[PDB]
This record gives sequence, C-alpha cells and structure tokens, in this order.
Amino acid sequence: DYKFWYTQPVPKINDEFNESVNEPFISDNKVEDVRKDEYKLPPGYSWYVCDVKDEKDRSEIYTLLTDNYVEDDDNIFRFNYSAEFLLWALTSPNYLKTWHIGVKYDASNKLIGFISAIPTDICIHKRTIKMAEVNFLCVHKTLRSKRLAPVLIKEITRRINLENIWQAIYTAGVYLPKPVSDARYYHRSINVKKLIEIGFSSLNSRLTMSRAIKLYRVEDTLNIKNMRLMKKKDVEGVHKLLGSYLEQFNLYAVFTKEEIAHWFLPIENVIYTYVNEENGKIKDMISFYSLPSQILGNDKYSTLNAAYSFYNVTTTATFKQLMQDAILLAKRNNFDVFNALEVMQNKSVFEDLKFGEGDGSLKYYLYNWKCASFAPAHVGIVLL
Ligand SMILES: CCCCCCCCCCCCCC(=O)SCCNC(=O)CCNC(=O)[C@H](O)C(C)(C)COP(=O)(O)OP(=O)(O)OC[C@H]1O[C@@H](n2cnc3c(N)ncnc32)[C@H](O)[C@@H]1OP(=O)(O)O
Ligand SMILES: Cc1nn(C)c(C)c1CCOc1cc(F)ccc1-c1ccc2n[nH]c(CN(C)C)c2c1
Ligand SMILES: [Cl-]
Ligand SMILES: [Mg+2]
Repeated sequence: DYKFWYTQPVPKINDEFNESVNEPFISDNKVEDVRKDEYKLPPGYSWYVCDVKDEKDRSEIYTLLTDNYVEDDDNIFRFNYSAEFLLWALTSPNYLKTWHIGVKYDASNKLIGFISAIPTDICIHKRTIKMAEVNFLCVHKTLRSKRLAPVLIKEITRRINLENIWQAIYTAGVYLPKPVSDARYYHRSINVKKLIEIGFSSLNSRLTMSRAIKLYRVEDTLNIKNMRLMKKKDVEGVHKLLGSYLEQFNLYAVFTKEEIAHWFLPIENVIYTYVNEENGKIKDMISFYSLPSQILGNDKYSTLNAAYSFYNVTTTATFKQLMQDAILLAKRNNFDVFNALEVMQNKSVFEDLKFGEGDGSLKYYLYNWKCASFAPAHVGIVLL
C-alpha cells in the first residue's frame, strides 16, 4: 500500500515520465514555511544530535549499526561498517552535524535509531541540483515495524529543507516508490576456500575445491605497471579525469576539488584509490572502499572482508584490463571478494573477469524529482 510513501513527493508505482520531463514534483518551496518544531517521537524517546567527530558518539553509532543494520535477504550477513568509515562517509565537505540524527531511549540513554544526510551536487539528465544524500537509516531490531522510520525520514527532510534543499538521492535494496534505476550486484571471488567454507560460493562434482581455487587464481602483476596509491598532489588530475568521465551518465555527483580530496585520498581499511601518472598527468584511476560483512553463525569465520568497486576510469588500457588490476589490488590488500554493481561500464567485464551474479539489486531513488527512469549502465554514481 505504501501508506507513508504515497504522502511524499515521489512517483506513484505506475508513474512513467518521458525524457521531456525533468523537474520537481513540488516547486517554489519556501524556507520560511518549513516547520521549526522537531517531529514527535513516542513517549520515552528523544532526538539526539550525534557528533561523529567525537570518538564516543561515533562508537555509539558504530554499535547500533553493527548489531542492527542491513542484512542480506537470507540473514547470512550483516554489514559492519567500521567507525573510521563512518567518520569518512559523514564528514565530507560542507557536512552538517545537525543532519546526523540519533534517537535515544531516555531511560537507558542508549541510541536506538539513526539517519544521516550529506550535501552533494547531483546531475540528473543534465540538470545539476543541490541535493542531500541520505544513508545509514537504522532502527534497533527490538523496535521494528512501529513506524519509527517515517519519523526519522520526515525529521531529516525538515532539517534538509531548512537549508533550502528540496531534493535528495538515496539507495536501498528494498523496492519503494519508485526507482530511477535498478542495478544488480555481482561478486568476484578472491579467497575461494573461505567463500566455500561460509556457503557464499559452491562446489560440485566437476568443480572440486582444487579446481575452484585454480579457476579464480590471479597473476600478481599489474596490466598498468605504474598504478600506485593516490597522493595529495594527484587531486587536481583525478578531479579532471573523473569529472570529465562522469558527464556521459544520466545520474552522477558533480565533484569539486575539495570533494575529490575527501572521497578519494586513501585511508587504510576505508578507501583505496590508485592512479597512473604519465608526464605529471593522471590518465587512469581505480578506487574501491572497504565494507566488511559480519557472518552470522559461522563457527570459523566472523567477517567477510569485501572491497566494493567505487570509481574506475581508463584512458591507456581497456576497461577489462583496468578492472583486472582493480581485482589484483583488492587481493593485494587482503580482501576476500570484490563486489560491483552493473553501473557505468561495469557489466561489460563481468563475464570475462569471472564475476558471479548475486542474489539481489540496489535501487536508486530521487526525492521530489520527476524524470524518465533508465538502465543502470546510465547510472554514474555509487553510494556507500
Ligand atoms: C529533500 C530532502 C528529503 C530527505 C529524505 C529523502 C528520503 C530518504 C528515505 C530513506 C533512505 C534510506 C537509505 C538507507 O539507509 S538504505 C538502508 C536502510 N537500513 C536498513 O535496511 C537497516 C535494517 N533495517 C532497519 O533498520 C529498519 O527495517 C528500517 C529503519 C529500514 C525501517 O524500519 P521498520 O522496518 O521498523 O519500519 P517502520 O514501521 O518504522 O516504517 C515502515 C515504513 O518505512 C519504509 N521503509 C522501510 N525501509 C525503508 C528504506 N530502506 N528506505 C526508505 N523507506 C523504508 C516502509 O516502506 C514503510 O513505509 P510504507 O511502505 O508504509 O509507505
Ligand atoms: C555481502 C553482503 N552483505 N550484505 C549485508 C548484503 C546486503 C550483501 C550483498 C551485497 O550487497 C551489495 C553489493 C554491492 F556490490 C553493492 C551494493 C550492495 C548492497 C545491497 C543492499 C543494500 N542496502 N543498503 C546498502 C548500503 N548503501 C548502498 C545504502 C546496500 C548495499
Ligand atoms: Cl506528519
Ligand atoms: Mg519502527
């Protein structure tokens, strides 16, 4: 029924717009009219403004997500974003602390719910709009299906609207009204044996354990020999290479130089960016972020270490050669699996690089924006 979502400025399930339509559902909004009162929570619960730069507040959000965030549909895995990752994801340029919103249970003083947004310029069908990127919506497992999530959504919407921002971008694995695009994810095994042992990958009469290990073996030599960790000096070149590449897509962030520095400069166990510099110019880049999943109820292993493809651009090799190098660099950094969506040019390399199709898809959404939907090869953004 989508009783909440149908009250919002998003498409109805049967809405379909042609390419001539690219505009808000509701225009001419006024900051002066935005509600100044916080949304009401159930008795015994309070809003809390989280300071993600404070280790202890950050640790509280970490605990909440570690125990209560996204699981696969089979409840095999739960994402385990690290505390340092959450710091990086939430403190990008021009972030607002007041868009990092917790809910505590007053009697215990414990965080039981969270939602966040960061500001970003988003180009949708060639029009650039200031938007909020919404992420990390979480309600404690003990409080599910009590209609807390709409309260968190309405509260962050209000706080974003105070900043004269009337559009947002968000992704989720669940189907809601109504995706602008839908991208399946794919997985390239690196540590075959571990993936077999936790039930992620499978063997058969033909594909024995030794044969599976041989199938996924990689040569420890880069196609692009000088591919190296990104440094501060490379910010301008990455901004140029990536900024120009992303313009071909129907949906992408318009990164400033400060944003390139934030989103790409390497942080161990968070974000890995490699570049190929020729003549002091950056001609190729690979990036992937670290997102482990807790393995629920495996005796031997507690964590699946997974690298997630982020942004990859080549001008001196084929895309297949570049992504082969990305897999090698993820292997060199101890990742068990390399995960990618069928966005950008990714799908074209999946068969040849031995990726397997996963069990689901990630849906991309816009809030308060009507436009034509499109195939995921036309998506040029990755949300964390
Ligand atoms: C201009 C600025 C605008 C800013 C805002 C832009 C919009 C941002 C939107 C948020 C983007 C988040 C991006 C991410 O972080 S995606 C990751 C979301 N997090 C998880 O999956 C973590 C594990 N699950 C949970 O913590 C809870 O199940 C959550 C909190 C997800 C729902 O709690 P609960 O299960 O206890 O349910 P309820 O009774 O309170 O609420 C039921 C209502 O909630 C709607 N629902 C359920 N899941 C989602 C979902 N993932 N996006 C949007 N809506 C969702 C659902 O359709 C129903 O509405 P309707 O079907 O009756 O209509
Ligand atoms: C492994 C694994 N562990 N878990 C917990 C899942 C869902 C998987 C399957 C692989 O999932 C993926 C694989 C990819 F290559 C890319 C994305 C996902 C994925 C799926 C569902 C999600 N819901 N919320 C987010 C977070 N963010 C984008 C809003 C999700 C991210
Ligand atoms: Cl209301
Ligand atoms: Mg609830």
